[PDB]
Amino acid sequence: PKPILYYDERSPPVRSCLMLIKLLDIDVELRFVNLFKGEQFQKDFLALNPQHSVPTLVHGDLVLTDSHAILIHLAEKFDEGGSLWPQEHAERMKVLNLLLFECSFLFRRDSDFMSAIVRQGFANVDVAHHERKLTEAYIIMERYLENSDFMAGPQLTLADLSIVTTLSTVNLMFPLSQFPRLRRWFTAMQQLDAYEANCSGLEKLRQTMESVGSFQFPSSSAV
Amino acid sequence: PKPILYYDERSPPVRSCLMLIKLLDIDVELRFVNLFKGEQFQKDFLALNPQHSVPTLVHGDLVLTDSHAILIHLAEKFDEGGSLWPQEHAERMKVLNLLLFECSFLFRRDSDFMSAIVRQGFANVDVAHHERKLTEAYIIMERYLENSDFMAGPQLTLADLSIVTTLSTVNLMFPLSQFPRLRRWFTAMQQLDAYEANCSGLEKLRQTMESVGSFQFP
Ligand SMILES: COc1cccc(/C(C)=N/C(C)(C)N[C@H](SC[C@H](NC(=O)CC[C@H](N)C(=O)O)C(=O)NCC(=O)O)c2cc(Br)ccc2O)c1
Ligand SMILES: COc1cccc(/C(C)=N/C(C)(C)N[C@H](SC[C@H](NC(=O)CC[C@H](N)C(=O)O)C(=O)NCC(=O)O)c2cc(Br)ccc2O)c1
Repeated sequence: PKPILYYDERSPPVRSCLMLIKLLDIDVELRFVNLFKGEQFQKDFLALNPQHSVPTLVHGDLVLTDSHAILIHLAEKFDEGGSLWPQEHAERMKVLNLLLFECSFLFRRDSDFMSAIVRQGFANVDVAHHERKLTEAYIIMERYLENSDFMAGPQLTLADLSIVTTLSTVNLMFPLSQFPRLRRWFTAMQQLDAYEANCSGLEKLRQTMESVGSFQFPSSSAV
Repeated sequence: PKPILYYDERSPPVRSCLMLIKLLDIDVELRFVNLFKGEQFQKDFLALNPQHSVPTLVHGDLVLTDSHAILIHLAEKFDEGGSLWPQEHAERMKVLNLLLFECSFLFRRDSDFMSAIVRQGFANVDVAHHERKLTEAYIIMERYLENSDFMAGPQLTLADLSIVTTLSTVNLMFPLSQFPRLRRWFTAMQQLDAYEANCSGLEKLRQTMESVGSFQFP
């Protein structure tokens, strides 16, 4: 059975999976769940994923409800012995470590900021607070890129796919001027053919956020 | 060489690693990082882990900065052929999925609640809001337990070790009376010899929290 991805491309974790699907030319059925319309709370989708989150992958009997598991699963099944999810144990653990950084730190903080915008309105959000928290993530990624060419090593891995989508979303608001490593890496990610899978959903998220939060992102920020 | 675990046993993710270490009899060198005194911001430790978080594992040249990676790494190196980290791909993905639920949902929401107690003060916390967020996590785990005795299937896996420590920390504040599968599971987890590794740090956190928060857990 061919994988089924429940998705809203405005979601950075969704876009990470879309990038991997494009990069590996995986044939996957797409099923749209409109998060703006609360379609993730439809009875059928909650029964499938009680966390009411996208991406959700159904591949045969396997139901994955987190992008980082989806990325790893798809790499193991369609990039057998590949380098995106490296064979050597220490290299693989480094990728896993940064995938969890995306869960625990980067996405958590960007999610906190974006949800404040919609619940409070942009003009009411404590931007300085979220700028500090998210600049802290910039600093950490800059430190990783100071010791490594890509996020998890010399070479493109799942960690870059996971991180770049959320990065590009943070960078809608907060400029990367003071982070030369992260600018260089981001530019390199944007040269990848697979980055087209991030472009469209990022722009749709921008259009949605500027309507719901009623504001305009600083256009100069985005790389 | 021997793995080194930087730790503060008040941390639920730390206790998950401590439980695995006891379950697998892993010889590790423990190094205490006092989070209450901000030692995670010490220059040498930030250099090691820019996320300034525990648990952090140093095993040779490998530096792991997240409990879920540490659990997987330790299982792979010290429990090859075990049931905690299943070799079969579908079973392994199901464990991984629940480890990420712990990062993405359970711990995130408990962290939000716990940080609000020490920031605003317990008397100033929107208890109802966090009770709603954390009860939702209870509901989800109750559903995960519908078909199985453990979170990821019929046998104990890394998902149970990761989740039980945060759950016991949530359970300081919200009982499991309404969730029969979850209460059954939590009680079964407490019968494990390895659960002793969770006892000390949970109580140390309770004492620290009841002191800074100026309240009592029921
Ligand atoms: C208050 O609600 C809200 C409004 C606007 C934006 C957000 C928000 C958190 N936005 C961000 C930018 C982070 N994008 C989210 S991504 C979609 C959510 N997916 C996950 O949380 C999966 C995480 C998991 N660890 C993984 O890696 O897969 C999601 O599905 N939310 C649905 C839900 O929780 O009910 C986002 C975008 C949109 Br257009 C709408 C909602 C979002 O949360 C939050
Ligand atoms: C800030 O003061 C304070 C006092 C008491 C309790 C908290 C608090 C928010 N506590 C909770 C219960 C959430 N426990 C944290 S756990 C330790 C932290 N580790 C991680 O966040 C790792 C998550 C990662 N995904 C993983 O799985 O490994 C931590 O290291 N924080 C340090 C930091 O961010 O600088 C906690 C406990 C204590 Br005793 C103190 C601080 C905490 O955040 C907060």
